[PDB]
Amino acid sequence: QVQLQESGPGLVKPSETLSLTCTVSGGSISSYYWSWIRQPAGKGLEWIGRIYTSGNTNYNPSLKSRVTMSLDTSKNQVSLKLSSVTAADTAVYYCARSRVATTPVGLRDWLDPWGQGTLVTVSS
Amino acid sequence: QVQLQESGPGLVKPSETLSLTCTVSGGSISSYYWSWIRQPAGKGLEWIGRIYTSGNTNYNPSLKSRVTMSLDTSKNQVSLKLSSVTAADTAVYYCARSRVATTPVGLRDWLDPWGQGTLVTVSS
Amino acid sequence: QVQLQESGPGLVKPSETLSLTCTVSGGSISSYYWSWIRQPAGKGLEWIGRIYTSGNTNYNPSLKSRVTMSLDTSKNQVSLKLSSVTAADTAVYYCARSRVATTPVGLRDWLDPWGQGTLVTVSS
Amino acid sequence: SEVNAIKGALKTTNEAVSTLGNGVRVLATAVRELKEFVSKNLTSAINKNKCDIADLKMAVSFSQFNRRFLNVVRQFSDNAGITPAISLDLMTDAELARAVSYMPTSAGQIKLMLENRAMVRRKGFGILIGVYGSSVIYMVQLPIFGVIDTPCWIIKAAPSCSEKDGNYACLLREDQGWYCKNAGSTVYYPNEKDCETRGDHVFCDTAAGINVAEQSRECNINISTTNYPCKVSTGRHPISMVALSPLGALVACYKGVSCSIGSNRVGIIKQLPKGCSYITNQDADTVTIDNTVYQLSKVEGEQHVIKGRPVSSSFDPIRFPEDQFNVALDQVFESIENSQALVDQSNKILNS
Amino acid sequence: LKESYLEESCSTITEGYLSVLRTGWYTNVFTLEVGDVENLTCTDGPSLIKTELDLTKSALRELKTVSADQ
Amino acid sequence: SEVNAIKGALKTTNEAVSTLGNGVRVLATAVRELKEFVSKNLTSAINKNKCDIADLKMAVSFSQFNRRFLNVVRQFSDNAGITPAISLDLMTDAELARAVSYMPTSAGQIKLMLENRAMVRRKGFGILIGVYGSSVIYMVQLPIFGVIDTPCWIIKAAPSCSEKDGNYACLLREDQGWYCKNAGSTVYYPNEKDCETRGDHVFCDTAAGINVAEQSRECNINISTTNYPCKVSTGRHPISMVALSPLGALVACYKGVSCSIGSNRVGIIKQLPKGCSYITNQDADTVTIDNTVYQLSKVEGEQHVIKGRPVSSSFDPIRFPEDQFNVALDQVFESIENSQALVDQSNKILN
Amino acid sequence: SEVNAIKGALKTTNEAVSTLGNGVRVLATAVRELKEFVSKNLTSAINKNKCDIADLKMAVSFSQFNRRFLNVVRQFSDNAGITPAISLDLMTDAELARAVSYMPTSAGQIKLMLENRAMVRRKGFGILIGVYGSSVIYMVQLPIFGVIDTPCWIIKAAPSCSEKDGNYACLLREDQGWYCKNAGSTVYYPNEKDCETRGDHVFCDTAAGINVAEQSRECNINISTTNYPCKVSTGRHPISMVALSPLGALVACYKGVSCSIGSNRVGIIKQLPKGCSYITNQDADTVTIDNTVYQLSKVEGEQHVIKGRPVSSSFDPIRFPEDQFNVALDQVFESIENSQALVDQSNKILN
Amino acid sequence: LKESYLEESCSTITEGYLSVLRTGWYTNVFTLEVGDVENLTCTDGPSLIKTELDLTKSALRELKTVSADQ
Amino acid sequence: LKESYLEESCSTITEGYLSVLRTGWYTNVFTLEVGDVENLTCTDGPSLIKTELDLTKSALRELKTVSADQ
Amino acid sequence: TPSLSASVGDRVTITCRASQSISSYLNWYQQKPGKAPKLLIYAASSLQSGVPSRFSGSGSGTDFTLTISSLQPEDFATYYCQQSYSTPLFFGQGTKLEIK
Amino acid sequence: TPSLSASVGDRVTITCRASQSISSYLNWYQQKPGKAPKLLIYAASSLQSGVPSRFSGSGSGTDFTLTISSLQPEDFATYYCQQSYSTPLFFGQGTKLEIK
Amino acid sequence: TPSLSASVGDRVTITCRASQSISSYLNWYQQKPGKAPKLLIYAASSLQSGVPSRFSGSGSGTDFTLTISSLQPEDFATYYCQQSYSTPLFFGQGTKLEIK
Ligand SMILES: *[C@@H]1O[C@H](CO)[C@@H](O)[C@H](O)[C@H]1NC(C)=O
Ligand SMILES: *[C@@H]1O[C@H](CO)[C@@H](O)[C@H](O)[C@H]1NC(C)=O
Ligand SMILES: *[C@@H]1O[C@H](CO)[C@@H](O)[C@H](O)[C@H]1NC(C)=O
Ligand SMILES: *[C@@H]1O[C@H](CO)[C@@H](O)[C@H](O)[C@H]1NC(C)=O
Ligand SMILES: *[C@@H]1O[C@H](CO)[C@@H](O)[C@H](O)[C@H]1NC(C)=O
Ligand SMILES: *[C@@H]1O[C@H](CO)[C@@H](O)[C@H](O)[C@H]1NC(C)=O
Ligand SMILES: *[C@@H]1O[C@H](CO)[C@@H](O)[C@H](O)[C@H]1NC(C)=O
Ligand SMILES: *[C@@H]1O[C@H](CO)[C@@H](O)[C@H](O)[C@H]1NC(C)=O
Repeated sequence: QVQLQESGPGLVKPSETLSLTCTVSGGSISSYYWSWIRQPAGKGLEWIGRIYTSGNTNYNPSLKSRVTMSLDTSKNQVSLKLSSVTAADTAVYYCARSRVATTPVGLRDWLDPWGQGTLVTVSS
Repeated sequence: QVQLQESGPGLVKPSETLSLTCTVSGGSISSYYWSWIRQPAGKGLEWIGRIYTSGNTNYNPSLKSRVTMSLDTSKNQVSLKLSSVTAADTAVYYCARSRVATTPVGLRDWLDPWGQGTLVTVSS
Repeated sequence: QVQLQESGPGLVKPSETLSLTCTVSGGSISSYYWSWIRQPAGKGLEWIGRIYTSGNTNYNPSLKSRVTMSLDTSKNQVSLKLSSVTAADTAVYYCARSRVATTPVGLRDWLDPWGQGTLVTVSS
Repeated sequence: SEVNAIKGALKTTNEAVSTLGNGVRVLATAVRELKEFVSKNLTSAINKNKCDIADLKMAVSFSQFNRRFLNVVRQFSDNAGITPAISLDLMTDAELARAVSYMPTSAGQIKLMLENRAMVRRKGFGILIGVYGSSVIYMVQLPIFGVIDTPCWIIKAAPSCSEKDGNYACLLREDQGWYCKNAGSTVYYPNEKDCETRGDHVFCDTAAGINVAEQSRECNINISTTNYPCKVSTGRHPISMVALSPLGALVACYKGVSCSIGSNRVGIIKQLPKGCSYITNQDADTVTIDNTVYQLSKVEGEQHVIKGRPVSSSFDPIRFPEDQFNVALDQVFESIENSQALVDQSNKILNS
Repeated sequence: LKESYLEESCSTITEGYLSVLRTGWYTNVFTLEVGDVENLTCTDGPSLIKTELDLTKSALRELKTVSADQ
Repeated sequence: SEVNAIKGALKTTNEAVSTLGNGVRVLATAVRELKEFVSKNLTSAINKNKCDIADLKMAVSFSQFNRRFLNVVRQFSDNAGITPAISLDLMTDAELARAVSYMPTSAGQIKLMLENRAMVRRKGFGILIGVYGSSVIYMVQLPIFGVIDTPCWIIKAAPSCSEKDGNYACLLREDQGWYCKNAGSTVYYPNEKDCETRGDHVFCDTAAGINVAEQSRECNINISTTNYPCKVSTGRHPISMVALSPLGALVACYKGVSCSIGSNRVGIIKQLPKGCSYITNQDADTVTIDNTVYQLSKVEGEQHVIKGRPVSSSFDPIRFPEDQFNVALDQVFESIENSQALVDQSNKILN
Repeated sequence: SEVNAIKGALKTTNEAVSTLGNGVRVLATAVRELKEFVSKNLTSAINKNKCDIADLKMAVSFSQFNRRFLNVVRQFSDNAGITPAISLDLMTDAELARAVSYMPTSAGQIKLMLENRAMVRRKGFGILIGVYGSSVIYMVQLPIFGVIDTPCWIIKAAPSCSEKDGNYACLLREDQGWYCKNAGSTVYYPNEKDCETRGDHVFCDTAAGINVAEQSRECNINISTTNYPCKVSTGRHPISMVALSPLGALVACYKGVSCSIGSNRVGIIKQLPKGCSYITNQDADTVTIDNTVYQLSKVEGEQHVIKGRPVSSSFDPIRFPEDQFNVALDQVFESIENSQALVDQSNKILN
Repeated sequence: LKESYLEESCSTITEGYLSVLRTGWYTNVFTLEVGDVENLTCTDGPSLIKTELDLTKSALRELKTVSADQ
Repeated sequence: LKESYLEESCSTITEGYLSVLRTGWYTNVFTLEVGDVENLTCTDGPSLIKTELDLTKSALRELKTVSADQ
Repeated sequence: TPSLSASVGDRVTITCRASQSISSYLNWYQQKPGKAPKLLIYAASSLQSGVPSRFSGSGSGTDFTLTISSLQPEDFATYYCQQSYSTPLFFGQGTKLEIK
Repeated sequence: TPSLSASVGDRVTITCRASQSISSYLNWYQQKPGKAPKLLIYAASSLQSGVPSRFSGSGSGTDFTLTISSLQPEDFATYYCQQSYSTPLFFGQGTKLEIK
Repeated sequence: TPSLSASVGDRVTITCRASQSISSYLNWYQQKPGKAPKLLIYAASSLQSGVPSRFSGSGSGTDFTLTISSLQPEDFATYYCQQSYSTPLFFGQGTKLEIK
């Protein structure tokens, strides 16, 4: 079974280049697709983007100009970079697997499993 | 061993599109070549044409503008179609295998085995 | 192990073409490289040329315009031909293997083993 | 009073009993030796044979069960991380059919793809991505055929030389190749091998295609239309050649060459006039220019039927004759029981 | 198929074909794993199955060097 | 007074011992037959089984030990004396690395080759030379990359049509393909597949290259420069197509055709105007011309995870009940010894 | 009399006989157990081992006997119904030789084909047709080489730049490729890999051939000839390159490039002037342009000799020392009859 | 081989070769069949040769889908 | 990579690539041989290892006919 | 977020509605405070392995429904519906279950 | 068709002649009334498997001969010679064997 | 050729010098009268298999040295040094060893 963990700075100053890493164990990052989801305090979930085996990406149109995702097969990690962070970017960040498989209705995709998440705070 | 069998309408009106079928069992129609020979009542044998594995054909120059041959591997059948039949086209029709193999003198081809044949009558 | 032997006319008239043959046993002539060395009476060794498995050749610049080498895989032989021989061409002729392998300092090549040699005399 | 005889008869009986005891002791030693042989050496040998058989069976079963993984590893090793096509071990037929069903096209395109799975496989390929533990990760790349069932035509040409007072004027069409009509334009493929024919269906390569105007069709009616600049190459020196056509051939015969229609076995059928001439596949079988003979169709040769050698079982079980042992053992047991009964009867009868 | 002779330019045209043109790429990802293999401790030294397993592992290690896995 | 009874008891006793001896001899014959059967008919079968197992092991071990040789022979037989690339059995990775280290080039080139081993193998090949006895002799030909890390750019074009009272004027660039900067000139590759992309490095084919002047780059600034004859072809009739770019697409829409960008789950995103419009691979997913739908990127589908069946051992060693048999044999020996001792006591008492 | 102390002796004797009978009885029970064990358990184990050995033999023999069919199936599965060449398992050498002998050509062509069967294999291919039952049906397509032994020549060119007043004028030939003459015309192959050279014979691909007039040979004598329009491309900007040749190379050197002739080990041998210079493969080893070093010939490297591991038998037959057992059984057989005769005389005494 | 350097055109010609040109196609037809295999009935179920036969039959069934005939 | 739209000519240019150009050929030669194999003389009739050796020799003999030297 | 109050053993029905028809491209998630969301339903009718059977999915097109038959004290969490029809992935506003 | 009358056990030589030399590209057939032709000789000298040995083929070039050494009552039929040298395949007019 | 005279058991040092630095591209040969040269040292420091250990190679660049520790009556021969740095291969003039 595949399990995930998130690591990061935790405290980022304004207008910096926030970087996070999700470390995949129990499988290979080339066998599936991967996603990032962030959830502000007291608010809902916002999907950020997804990355494929080939290295292609699709980003949320509200964060496409500031988000970069990548795969590193040597360490089995998925990287996320959000540039020019402000106070509105404070949230809890999760990494998750994108599962695409055959269902009794056709090709369907979901997010399973998830990472425990990590808090990122932006302040001066 | 390979055995052959022919089936057809038996009675064809003038100027119609006479169709016959030879059904091959015990082998595959792609392993050898196939021939049609017709023999009028009280007359001799007339070679009609031959078909190869690739689907190429060679026809008798007295029937090339009126004879079409084909292979159908799904049912293991060889088809013959003679258009614009007249009373002169009444005969007994045979299907046979064209065997091409090495001989003490070189490459030689014969007709073996033959089909039991079937009578076709053209009348108004 | 690989053994080599040389055979030739022994006596060659002036302005003729010398022809020598080295016969390889215990191995194949395509597995290694081969060379010719001649040593005049009371003098030192002179390298003549080397031939590769691809059939490429490199010749001594003092004998490149008169020396031809070749390989014959059918009889396992290496041929040498020296045209327009004069009295200065009298010597003992040896064939040897060129061994190219890794050494504690890098890629190095030597001459081992050698043939017993054969005397060639040029006189009128 | 012949009591002395019975005083030695019982002594001889006792000596016989001792001799029988020694004999049965020797028999017991022999039985012990045989049992120590069979229980130790033979059992160890058969256990070793069992272990070797299990090892052999595991090796062959490993091969059989991992056949697909081993095959894909072998192909990727052979071609250095790539495969030239989608092999049957890269993707099974059911997986290929499912993938074709999920493609973003229409029902007709999906049906044609399900008919021409072979062209799908040969126009796809697979790439090796990585190795993790005892696993191989690879990606198959399947083609999506969105355009189907539009007219296509192929053009072939030969030099067209005209002689005037020994001065030649040769014209050759440069439009040769494949054409398939599309939306907004026609795709032109200069090389014949750019598009591959299967039945009446033509599968063309996207990389080799060149888009041209629909007005290129008029080159096949009037080669000198002012509506479209048909691409022709002019010459001055004659050229003699035979251009093979899908259902015939074009033969050009000029100047000092001898071209003629022939049919192999018999030979010459007719000499050919000077100029351009079109011959169909049903007319003859060969074309001869000077000493050069060109075939019109494939020369169908021998047909072979080779069957592999048979393989047969070599199982010859060994059966033990238990009955002949059991009868003798029952005999010895009943003899022992009878001896015990007889000695008991002797003891009973000895007393009054 | 119908073929016509074009006498005006010494050419032919063969009509009757039907196009099949590619417009995209559709990709799938596969992961093949070696099934479980157990110990055979009864043997002595070079077990045939262990030799096969070592050969497969060495082949996998060589194959890792030609992957796109930089 | 009972001497007759004593005589009768002795007679029955000796009859009993004779019957016991006959039983002993029958048991001796039975054990003789058992021993002969075990020693001949079972040992022959076990020897035959051993020989067959040895043959099977020899065949399998031959296959395992000569694996590289057999694979090379198989590949050369399949391709008839040629091999399309340098496979892992023609040359191991250590041999490939040593050969790369021995090439007459510089440290940067050598390092890049050890990084791009796969392209080295796929651009090399091997040829078969001959067969001597039980040996195969072949040559492996490696590529030497002496030029590295220079600018390279790729050019793609689409028809550019302008309308004047319904009369069209279309222009198309013919400089399409790969370019790489070299010493003394620039190398031009007219076909896209002439150079293969790996990461940011492009590996180009020497045979397909065309050396062209360095001044060819001014076609990317002003096609109408008099400093270079840029290769353009003029036209008169409109052409509608979509030219796929590395990070987007060029779509031309003219005359009576309808083009528009969209997605695969929902229809129209936007209708495109007439002419050329450049759409990046992030703006949309598909391009539709009339009824033809062109994809912008690879359509990533399912992902499969298949594991082979397990392999299990079937070793079931056999064992004998040694303790019971040993106890029985010891009891036999002690009983016969006791009988001998007590019959000796009886014989001594008879005096 | 002394008969008082003989009844007890007789009772002890018959009790000893009874206990010896009990000992023989338990010995017979042990013999029963051993015989049943060796007859059921060991025999069943041997039968199972024999069955498994037969199964393994059948699998291995199936592979060995069907090798050709299995290889054809493997190749067609690998390339999806087609084979890039004519492999040794599609068609054996005797079959190929017979087919070549049956071809409609002349003796010289047939002889050359039997000499270059490798090239005929690499220019042929196989096509999978269908599957019927447990059979595969396919067609091999062999090439027919009807034209042999005519002159062919290959042309290679380099830019020829002449500088006046600082303004360049470069001329390059576009005739490069293979030219082999035929009947009625000469066939021209623009790409160098369109024709494959083996020894002194050059095998050209008919699909890539272009028929041109025999007067194309005049381009190799005087390009400015008016008999033939030799195709040359003119330029204005200088281009520097090295055009490799079958037995040498052409090197071009203009404006600001430093180019020289050198070696691999010792380094530079000579500096080249400006313009074209023709360098022979025997003149030197490498060509340097600025910092770019081009090899003239293949750099012959290491030679490897690898032998596979040995394969050895492990047959260890079994043997049983039956001599001691036979001696013991013979002693038993003699002693039982000796005791039988002794009890016979014992009961014969009583009369 | 004789290579000539043409100074006037900065080119070379290497003549001395001999042609081998293809003029036709020659075809043969082959039919390969598996030799007959008997049933080894001493084992009920997991038979190695039965597994091999099933593997060959399944491979043939897959290969039937890429054949030229439909 | 950086891709620009060349609007004046309805074209694009994608810059940011680094060249790797071949300049020579480096050759090695290999000699692979079969390891020693012994008799197993205990078998009655043909043996599996001898059949494998004969198949190997036949394959080598057929491969000799496609070698570079005749 | 809209809230719902129910007792133990009561039947709870959560409904969320899409802008347009999305067939069966819908998922359900159960998130507990301080934890990460855990998938419950995929394809609008498929129950994720490990989920108790009391949770059910239904609906196609525009109207989808999550139903719990026999409520438990562990069921109290926040539930979101996410559409997999098209990217960007969008999550429902969330329905917080609270105890009565 | 030309006829021939012979008795049981007699020797019969059937002869047919080709327009031009055809080497050994000739076949012999035996057709019985109400049946299909059965190949007897191929390549003008080869006896088809299943044919009694008393039939024999001979000839090369232009003249070919079918010979039966000892006539049996089952031998009574019509015999045709066909050339395989070139297409179209041509069959002999036929020689009908009749009983005396 | 330059000659050297020494006794049994004496240490002999043969030295030859290259025109330019050639690193470790140098070999030593021992040729006996009436025979063919036999390689003794390759790569200037490697002792050929079969050669007695008393022979040693040393040096790199331009100066190379052949040394024999304990002379034997069979050691009397002629020795040449050959450079493998570049073609044409060149052999040393030879130092003929003679007995005292
Ligand atoms: C039987 O086994 C013993 C050890 O238990 C061994 O020493 C002996 O050599 C073996 N005897 C035979 C005849 O194989
Ligand atoms: C072909 O077109 C040209 C140019 O318009 C015209 O002169 C000529 O007559 C046309 N040919 C025919 C056969 O109409
Ligand atoms: C045992 O072997 C003998 C030969 O020694 C053979 O004749 C006999 O049939 C075999 N007996 C059994 C019961 O298998
Ligand atoms: C392009 O170059 C031409 C020729 O020098 C010039 O007339 C034209 O104005 C240039 N175009 C631009 C946009 O500068
Ligand atoms: C021998 O076979 C019997 C058959 O019932 C089985 O129960 C028993 O366990 C076996 N004995 C041994 C020692 O394996
Ligand atoms: C080449 O041909 C031209 C044109 O006929 C002529 O002027 C020129 O002198 C010729 N050159 C040579 C070197 O013959
Ligand atoms: C042979 O094979 C199968 C599988 O072992 C067996 O069940 C079947 O009865 C046999 N079939 C025939 C036709 O003998
Ligand atoms: C193996 O034995 C056979 C006879 O059994 C003999 O002919 C052969 O020479 C032996 N093997 C070898 C490699 O010589």
